[PDB]
Amino acid sequence: MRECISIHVGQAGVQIGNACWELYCLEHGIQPDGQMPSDKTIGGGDDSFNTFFSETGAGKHVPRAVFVDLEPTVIDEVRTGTYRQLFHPEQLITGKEDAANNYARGHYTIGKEIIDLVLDRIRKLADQCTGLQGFLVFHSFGGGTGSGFTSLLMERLSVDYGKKSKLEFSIYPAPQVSTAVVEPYNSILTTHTTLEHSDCAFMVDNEAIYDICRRNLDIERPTYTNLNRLIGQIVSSITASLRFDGALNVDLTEFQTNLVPYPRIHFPLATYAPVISAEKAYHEQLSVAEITNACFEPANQMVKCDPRHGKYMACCLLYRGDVVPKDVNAAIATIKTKRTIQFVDWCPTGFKVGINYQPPTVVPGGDLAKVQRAVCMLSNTTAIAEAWARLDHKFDLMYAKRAFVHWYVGEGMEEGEFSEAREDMAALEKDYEEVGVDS
Amino acid sequence: EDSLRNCIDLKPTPHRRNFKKFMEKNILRFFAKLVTDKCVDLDRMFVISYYLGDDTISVFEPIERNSGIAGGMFLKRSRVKKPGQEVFKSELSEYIKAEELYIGVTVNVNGYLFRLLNADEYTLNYMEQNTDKYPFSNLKLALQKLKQEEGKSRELKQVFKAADSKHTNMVDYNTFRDILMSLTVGNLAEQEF
Amino acid sequence: MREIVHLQAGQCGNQIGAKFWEVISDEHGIDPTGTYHGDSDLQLERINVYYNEATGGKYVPRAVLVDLEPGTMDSVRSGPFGQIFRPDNFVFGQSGAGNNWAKGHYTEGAELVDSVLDVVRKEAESCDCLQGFQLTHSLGGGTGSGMGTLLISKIREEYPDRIMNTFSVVPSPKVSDTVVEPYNATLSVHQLVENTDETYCIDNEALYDICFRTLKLTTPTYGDLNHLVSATMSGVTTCLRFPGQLNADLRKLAVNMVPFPRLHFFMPGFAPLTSRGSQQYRALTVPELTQQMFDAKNMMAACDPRHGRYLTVAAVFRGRMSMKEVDEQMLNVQNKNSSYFVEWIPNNVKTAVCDIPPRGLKMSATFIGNSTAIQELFKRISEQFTAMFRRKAFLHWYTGEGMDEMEFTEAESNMNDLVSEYQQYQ
Amino acid sequence: MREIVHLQAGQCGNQIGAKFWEVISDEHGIDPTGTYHGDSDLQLERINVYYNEATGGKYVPRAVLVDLEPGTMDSVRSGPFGQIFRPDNFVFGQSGAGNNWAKGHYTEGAELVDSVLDVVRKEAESCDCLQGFQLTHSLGGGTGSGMGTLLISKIREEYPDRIMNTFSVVPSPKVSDTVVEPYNATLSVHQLVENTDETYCIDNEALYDICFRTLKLTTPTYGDLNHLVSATMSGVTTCLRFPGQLNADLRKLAVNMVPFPRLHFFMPGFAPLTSRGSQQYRALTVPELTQQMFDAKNMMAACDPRHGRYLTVAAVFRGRMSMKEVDEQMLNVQNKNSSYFVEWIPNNVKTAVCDIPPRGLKMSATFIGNSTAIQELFKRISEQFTAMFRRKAFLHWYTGEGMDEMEFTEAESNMNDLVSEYQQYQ
Amino acid sequence: QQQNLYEAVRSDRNLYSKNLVEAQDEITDMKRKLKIMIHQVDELKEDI
Amino acid sequence: QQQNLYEAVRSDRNLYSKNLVEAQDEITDMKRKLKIMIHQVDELKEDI
Ligand SMILES: Nc1nc2c(ncn2[C@@H]2O[C@H](COP(=O)(O)OP(=O)(O)OP(=O)(O)O)[C@@H](O)[C@H]2O)c(=O)[nH]1
Ligand SMILES: Nc1nc2c(ncn2[C@@H]2O[C@H](COP(=O)(O)OP(=O)(O)O)[C@@H](O)[C@H]2O)c(=O)[nH]1
Ligand SMILES: Nc1nc2c(ncn2[C@@H]2O[C@H](COP(=O)(O)OP(=O)(O)O)[C@@H](O)[C@H]2O)c(=O)[nH]1
Ligand SMILES: [Mg+2]
Repeated sequence: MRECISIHVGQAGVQIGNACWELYCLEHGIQPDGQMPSDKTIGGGDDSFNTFFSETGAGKHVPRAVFVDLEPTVIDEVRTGTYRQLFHPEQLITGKEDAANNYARGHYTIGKEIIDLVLDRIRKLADQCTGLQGFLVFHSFGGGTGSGFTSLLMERLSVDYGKKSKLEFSIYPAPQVSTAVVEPYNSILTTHTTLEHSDCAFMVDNEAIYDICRRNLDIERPTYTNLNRLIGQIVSSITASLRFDGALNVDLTEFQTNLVPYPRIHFPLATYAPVISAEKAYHEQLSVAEITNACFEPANQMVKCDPRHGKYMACCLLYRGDVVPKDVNAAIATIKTKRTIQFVDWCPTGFKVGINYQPPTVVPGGDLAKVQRAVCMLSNTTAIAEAWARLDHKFDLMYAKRAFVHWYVGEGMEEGEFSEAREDMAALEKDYEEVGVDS
Repeated sequence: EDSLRNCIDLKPTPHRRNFKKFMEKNILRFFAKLVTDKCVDLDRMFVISYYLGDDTISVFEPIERNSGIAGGMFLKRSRVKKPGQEVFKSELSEYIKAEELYIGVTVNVNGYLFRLLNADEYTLNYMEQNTDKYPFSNLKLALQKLKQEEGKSRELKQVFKAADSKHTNMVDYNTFRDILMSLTVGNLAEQEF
Repeated sequence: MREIVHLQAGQCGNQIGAKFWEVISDEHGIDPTGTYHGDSDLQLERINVYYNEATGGKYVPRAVLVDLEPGTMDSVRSGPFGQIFRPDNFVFGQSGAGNNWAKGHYTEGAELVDSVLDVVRKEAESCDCLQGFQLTHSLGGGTGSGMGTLLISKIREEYPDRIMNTFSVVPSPKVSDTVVEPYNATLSVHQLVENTDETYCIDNEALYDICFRTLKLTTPTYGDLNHLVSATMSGVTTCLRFPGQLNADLRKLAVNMVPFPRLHFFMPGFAPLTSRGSQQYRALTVPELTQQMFDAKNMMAACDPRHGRYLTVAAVFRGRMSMKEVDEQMLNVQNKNSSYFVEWIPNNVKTAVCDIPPRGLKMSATFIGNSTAIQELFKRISEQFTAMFRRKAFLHWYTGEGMDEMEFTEAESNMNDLVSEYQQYQ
Repeated sequence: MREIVHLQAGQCGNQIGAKFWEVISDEHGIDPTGTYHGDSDLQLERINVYYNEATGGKYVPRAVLVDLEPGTMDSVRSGPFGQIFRPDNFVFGQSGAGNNWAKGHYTEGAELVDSVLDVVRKEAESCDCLQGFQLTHSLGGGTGSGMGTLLISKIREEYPDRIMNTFSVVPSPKVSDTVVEPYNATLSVHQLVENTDETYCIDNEALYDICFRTLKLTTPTYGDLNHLVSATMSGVTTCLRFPGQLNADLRKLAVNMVPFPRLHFFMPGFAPLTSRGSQQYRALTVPELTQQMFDAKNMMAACDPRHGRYLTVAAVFRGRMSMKEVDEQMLNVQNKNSSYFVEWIPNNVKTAVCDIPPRGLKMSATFIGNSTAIQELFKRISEQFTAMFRRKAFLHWYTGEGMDEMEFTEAESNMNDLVSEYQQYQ
Repeated sequence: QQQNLYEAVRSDRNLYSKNLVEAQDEITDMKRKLKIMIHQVDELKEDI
Repeated sequence: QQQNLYEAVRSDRNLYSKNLVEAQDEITDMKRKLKIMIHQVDELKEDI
């Protein structure tokens, strides 16, 4: 009766979606073939797979997501790898020529020829499900497909389905390192679409994942194949209350109203804790207070900002595991006592909790330990304006010499969108400072 | 188990669950049917799952075509109390159905009688591999229960040969049932069978 | 006979009504099968008050089970007592509200209200002499507060000469489990004070105070919290179901507790709460019961009666006893606490006794009391609303669904006029 | 009938009271489970004085158990008679007082007395007719001397028309187990002399001397010294809970032994004391008891009574026994030791006779006595205080918690007035 | 310190108010006794 | 604010104690009146 649909865009999206769906296989016990194991001859244990996996009369479970990318090379590893029989032959959309780190190639010239093919399967996955909350978007700012094609996908989806929910997990550019050069162009020019054609948008920074995975899990030199496990661990704790039973359930509609106070303010921030190794797990006791303190600690913060310099507007607790509600209230009443953490004076109740019973599972070869309880943050704070300020300063000095303009003008779009995208943000940063100003 | 601590200690301490048992522990699945008086609406096949972690039983019924009832789930990861009553003022800790489930054992769950009829292949592999807990899966004891009647073992050969009319090694499960109950020993349980 | 119709809306209402329909099934001797398994015969003389009779000697609860998301309906039907509730009594929606009063009251709740009327009007007309209604909901939720307030206004327009009592879940000062609950609750109490006869304010944090301090338990799950709520729910209609020396209905308690149509907010309590180690050493005696009544620790609302003062007090007693120390000790606490009672009305305290105590107990008693100290609850949500509304916070979820800003100002103005006349009787 | 509230503070008060609640449980025939297993019915007619009735026949002791360090209450529950104490009567803090009167009175023992006062007041209203208070502590410590004198102050200002019977274990010079206790002794007798009506001084050197020469035991552990103290604890009030021919309560002892509002410091005794190897060769007679009550060897305070003069003496007898032998020998000891009693008051001796002797004995006699030889008990503390305050040592622990140095001068001034009045009237 | 002093003084104030009520009750009861024996005065005047 | 509350409560406690003292003084005064008219009762009984 409940279903969820995920749309993963770009090379970032198709690579985090592989680790996202292998965990979904392991929570419901789905083998890479696509069924219950043949050792178990009677099944249908609980209809928690109905929201993530389809049902066929032969006993096969098919996922309810779609993968889109303009690069065929990273897509066909799913066709070649272990999970070839599990994923549908149609649910993985393949391009022919990549956008090549550009916005106009992904938007106006190549994004048009495949925007109708995906929408057919989006409609096909929409009438399968009786009840749909909305769509999850796993896209990247720096990618050509994740910027250009997404800036037409969210626009067309908003008129394809009016009041449907729209959640985004965006791979935000890191403030120090980057794999490209023209990523401020790819980041700014897609913000004009996403500020009006999205409901909620969590940001993920890779270099903050780099330090967190290094200093906490005691694993030096990580790889993307384990970062996507961490991001895939975040996605399961959000949708845990939908699938699994809990003391009180949080919907996909519950936190989209409790983290977005203004239509121009829809940028929360994610944080996961505890993140410890197997060797560190058994020495340290893991209390509810000791896992909620690291969440509010800016050292464990997953986007490279500081709430000490900023101020929160809203937060969201995702408690999953062996947790009782008594010390949850003792923890959050203790959080309200420290004056180092500062809230705004107009949102005196900034808490929403969600309780799930089943502790998180672990994967063979993964980095995280077998843990009994965990908590995920979805907090909205104004410290992102610190990150936006240093992103536009780089954008303004890069545009002052009119570099890389010929890569965009000759593709078909006009040069007036460059000035508008800089100005529309400048009003948005003015909106960011005005909500932070108290009475 | 939360309120033991008031007399264990003057100041209570949180109850400590079995970290060891949660750490090593898969799911033991049994086929069951409902047993009451003769009613035509109740011919429903359920599946019982013992989780082996927190010692917990969950019963579910798969959705069946053109049936008048559609019950997706019967119990939600909750422990089962045996029908022995004695609910209040019980000095000992309460009794809970442990993991002792054979084929043919009628289990009384929540007042509803459930007859166990079949086990999953993983469950039967568990039965034959772990036998110190379950003496009903011993092949040696199963054949020792048959060795007590060696006087009729000669006649049993002609009894089998009467069924073997086409000179094959080929007999039915229902036939192999009815000779082993026509022995009328009464000691051949369904699990041993 | 006077039969009670139960209303059960929302996820929070479902989790407390599942426990409510468990203890009176336990008390009346109802097994999870649906039959009766008990010893005496006076448990069956008045069983139609909560149970409808059918073939095979079976009883189903006289309740309607209402929600907008269907996730918790599989939760209710698969619980310990999930096969006694009628399958046709479940009304469910598809698109959940998600902590928004506006969607629950104007857009999402506008269609399911007609279908659940057809359930309740079919059920209510089948009663011989219906006593009244009772309700369980939460103010912080989209379904129980958004659409349950529509049900409150609608069945009041359809059944005028009746009684309806609500076990409302007010927010807590620190435990608060929403960011937008002043928008969810202040407009609910605007629609509540006009169309309600009795209101029991049940707070979560007070239950956490009881279980940690009075009962000395360390892991209070919601199943442990909902028993305390369900204890006082069954504890108010005891004399309705069983004979005694002086019976009392919900109508008889209402006419003694509310003197005016806008003073109908109570503050419940329960006496026999004792910790396990202290169970064997405490003498269960009538002065001991009334000693634990008027203590501010015992109360189920997040208010202090020392800061305010009482107006009316109700006591409903269970168990065969003498009426002497119920009569004598309430006069003593009336005389000792001369400053904690109003002076413009005498004999503020109402007595009710019942013969049968609950299972595993000898004597029990229930506190129902109107007080001015609940203004502290309303003023606390007043300053949270005032410090949020002035800068148009969280407003596009509310002004984008039809209702205008004059509704918000009248939601304040009705509430400030309500606490204005709360001050005057103090 | 006439209930006595027992208060226990400090580690010394907790150990003695744990022995005290053991002897009277044996006297009344109460097993450690909580029931009653005796032969005579006279142990049940007067049972409400020391024990409270609970449902199921279980008897619980009316006592309050207070200490900041929770170390000793683990041993109390682990003792032989520890199951009977109520867990609601176990009130404790978090950190010890650290042998400081400042932390025990004004910083750490200043917020726990709110919790102590509510248990005491709750048990006070549970009694039918309250008779008074008895309390045990130590003056040479931080918790017992600090909160004990604090609780004496707070109860006296709330219950004026009652009595206080303090059993204080005063320090000894050679058995000095602390180096700072001259400060705590002087600063507690200031609060003792103004808010107590009857104070019993107990010493350790006197008890070690008795167990060597009279009882002849070579291993006198604390489990034996507390037994000697607990005998006088149960023998002072044996005419309040047993029949006799000349009954006397604690108020009759107060008006027969306290002539002046400041001369109320006593010296206890108990004298059917024999060794195990000399039981066969002694005649248990009234002359032999009378002989050994009055010698200096049997006093439980480190003072020689022959260096001063008695003012008042009271003796409480137990057993089926005559009266002429009592009246002649109490007259004989006054006539023979005429120089040992003051000549300005006649009939210094008060006699009380009971019916029931304790278990495993034939007759008993409890000695209490006011004397002017307590001058030597307080002169040593004077010289210790003056030589120690002269260089202002051990003082930063006291001035770092709120008290000025002037209170030390006032404590010496009060005590110098107390040794002035005894020497004037000698 | 101010809160402790305020609570203690408030408790003493409530005790004083209760004692004032008790004094009023004694006044009423023994006023009734006074009226009774005033009627006795009138009766003995009629006796004279 | 706590100082103001404590001083107001102290003034109220002093007022209540003063009223109790006044009530006890009235008690003693018409005790004296009661004993005086009791002596009067004795005098006219002697007359009778
Ligand atoms: N965290 C994380 N980031 C990734 C991952 N894969 C790619 N990225 C991000 O993606 C950025 C590169 O852009 P791509 O996603 O490869 O480009 P694209 O979306 O395929 O668009 P085109 O290259 O034009 O086809 C890098 O800077 C990474 O930060 C991943 O597996 N995990
Ligand atoms: N006392 C109590 N409160 C509960 C329980 N379950 C949920 N709540 C409260 O209900 C609130 C959430 O209500 P919600 O589910 O949104 O209501 P709905 O949307 O109308 O179904 C939370 O703040 C909880 O504190 C329960 O079992 N007992
Ligand atoms: N005779 C006797 N003296 C004791 C006993 N327990 C403690 N004391 C005395 O108590 C003194 C120490 O007091 P202390 O425990 O420090 O007091 P507190 O810190 O205020 O609790 C020592 O000098 C001991 O002689 C006992 O069982 N018998
Ligand atoms: Mg690509």
